[PDB]
Amino acid sequence: YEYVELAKASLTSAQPQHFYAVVIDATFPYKTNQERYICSLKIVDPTLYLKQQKGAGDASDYATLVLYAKRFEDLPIIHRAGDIIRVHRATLRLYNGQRQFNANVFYSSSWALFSTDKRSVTQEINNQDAVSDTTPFSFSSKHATIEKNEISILQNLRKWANQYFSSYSVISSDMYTALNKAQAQKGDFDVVAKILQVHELDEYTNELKLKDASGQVFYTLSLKLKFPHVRTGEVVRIRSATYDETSTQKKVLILSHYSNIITFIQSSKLAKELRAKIQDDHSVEVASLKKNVSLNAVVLTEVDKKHAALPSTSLQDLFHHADSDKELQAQDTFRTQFYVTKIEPSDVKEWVKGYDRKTKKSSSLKGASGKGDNIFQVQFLVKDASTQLNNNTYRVLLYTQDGLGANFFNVKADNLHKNADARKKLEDSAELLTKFNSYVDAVVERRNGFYLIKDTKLIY
Amino acid sequence: QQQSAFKQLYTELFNNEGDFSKVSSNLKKPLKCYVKESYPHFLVTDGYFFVAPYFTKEAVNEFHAKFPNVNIVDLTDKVIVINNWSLELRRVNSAEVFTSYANLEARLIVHSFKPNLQERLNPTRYPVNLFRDDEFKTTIQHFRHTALQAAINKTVKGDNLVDISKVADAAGKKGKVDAGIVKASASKGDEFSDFSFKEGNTATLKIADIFVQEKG
DNA sequence: GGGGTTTTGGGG
DNA sequence: GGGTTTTGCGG
DNA sequence: GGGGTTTTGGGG
Ligand SMILES: [Cl-]
Ligand code: NA
Ligand code: NA
Ligand code: NA
Ligand code: NA
Repeated sequence: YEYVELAKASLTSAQPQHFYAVVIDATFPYKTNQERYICSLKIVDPTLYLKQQKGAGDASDYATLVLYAKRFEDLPIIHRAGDIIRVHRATLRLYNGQRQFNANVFYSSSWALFSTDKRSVTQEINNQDAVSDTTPFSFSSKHATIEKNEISILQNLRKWANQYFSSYSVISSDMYTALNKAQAQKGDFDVVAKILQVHELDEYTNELKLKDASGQVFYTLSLKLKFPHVRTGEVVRIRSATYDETSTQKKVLILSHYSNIITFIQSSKLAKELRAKIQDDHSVEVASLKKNVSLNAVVLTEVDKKHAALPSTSLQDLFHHADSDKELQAQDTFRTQFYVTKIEPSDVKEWVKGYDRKTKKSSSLKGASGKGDNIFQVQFLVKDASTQLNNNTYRVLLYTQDGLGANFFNVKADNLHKNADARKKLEDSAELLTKFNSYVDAVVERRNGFYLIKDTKLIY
Repeated sequence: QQQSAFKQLYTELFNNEGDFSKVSSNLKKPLKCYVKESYPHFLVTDGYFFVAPYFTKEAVNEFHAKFPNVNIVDLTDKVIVINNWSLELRRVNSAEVFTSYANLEARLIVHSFKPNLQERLNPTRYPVNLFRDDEFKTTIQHFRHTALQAAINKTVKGDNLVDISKVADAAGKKGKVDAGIVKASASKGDEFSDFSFKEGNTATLKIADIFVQEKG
């Protein structure tokens, strides 16, 4: 096998050619008819990656790759831009002025993907390790072979990819539309924004809260199975999106079966600048707290910074598998998300009780301070996406006698029968928590079969 | 102002506890819609979303009569006009019916629909499942949440708070997490079903029986 | 044998 | 090829 | 022609 550079590939031979290249864009593998699937991507290399700079504006130049197949599983799923793909037996031709490489995988063509970063997206999601730097994390056909002479190619192109992504935007301004101008587009368009929030809408759907450099916020649904790599705080490029005119309560983007959500390799200059430039926005949330019925979800809390790198656990596992699953048994501290259906005790004034540390008993303060230290003894009845359909509600406690969850309400424990200020603040919070579309993101600690909230605080 | 007639109709129905009478009257006018599919699933659009109409045994017998030279299962890419229709909420298994969500579905009962054969309709956006729309899924979640909150506040009583001694001072204490599980309602099975709206009931026809009725 | 492809009958 | 399937909540 | 396969020389 001989590998040719993108710009040097023959346009006349019309013979099968092979090459290595960096993927900067790609559609998701999609079906076109009762037998064909396609995946169109944009590729670059040391000989083709930027337009004639002078009046080009530093726009990116690229070649296009079109893979054909009879089965979905025979096409590459590009989750991250910047990775490398090796193709075998591709025919080159000019399509509307650009170098178009066509490869029929259902016949004799094949592809192989190599992680430019230490790990592939899937490997990062599973906290795995790479077999080797010359091992493809995915490929077409039952076999993929790498020769000794390829190592230098792959290793060099990798070095080039990082230099390329760290020096240029790669995804230039001409390759996407600003969110505050999305409504002006006739058809579909591309986006480049930071994921401000990943809200689990249902058993199979994530609702991404996006915000781009224009300051505009948008929401879009992202199937869990299709895009399992979405993460809050990360920057992604969305291939093919449309403005939803039928949504008046919130700005929504519509995606198609061919639409794709792509992240950037660690060295991405664009992603790096956007992660810092674009900052969290709570304007939508703050505005919803004034509505009787908000169609926009509101995460009322924030977990301690130290628990940020902690994966979440659903109520289904927390309450139905925490005593049977080998793994869940080993953990005592968990993070989870849910919405409050009811709060006990009903009387907010009873949320704070007097606690005697010698008898391990608490009591009402409707009869003066002769009971002991003031503590919160609140019992939340919650539910979530994983348990959304069952006839259950789960108990989550906020017992602050030992310090856990003492600052949840941003209101130090006090006699609510006398301190009107504290009572009102807690009464208002009680309304926000039980209101539709209000959710809680918190860290809990398993103690004697119960979960107590800790390192979690309201931000409204 | 809502542009999707189907979305506004279905949303208002859900926001009005399935009470079709309480839904706006200025919306109960004829519905001209493009047919996206006719078999195995009959789906129509309003220029934004697609939904599945449910024909009564009377509806099809009428159609067949007024239009003998026409087959319903072949109305694909054709536009129809529903003059007499209604909306009703029905409990379903969303795992089987894809035109539903959270085991609930708003049905478009078609009593009388005329086929405006060969009428080219203005080019619009690609039709999407209304029951997959963000706002509509949210509207339905609001519905269930309201029913759940009412049922729970009625079922759960007495402030049965976990005794504080069970959590504090429990170094030698061990417990099972299923102790925190509380029944949300007096429901029978394992699925919440304590709703208040009255499930509509109108004998309808499967799109398969009509297929055999036109080409057995 | 059968695809895709063009070899349009025949390699290993 | 900057596109539209059912597997109809990867396609 | 050449794969994977078995058809092990020949179809469409
Ligand atoms: Cl325990
Ligand atoms: Na042959
Ligand atoms: Na041949
Ligand atoms: Na052969
Ligand atoms: Na053979």
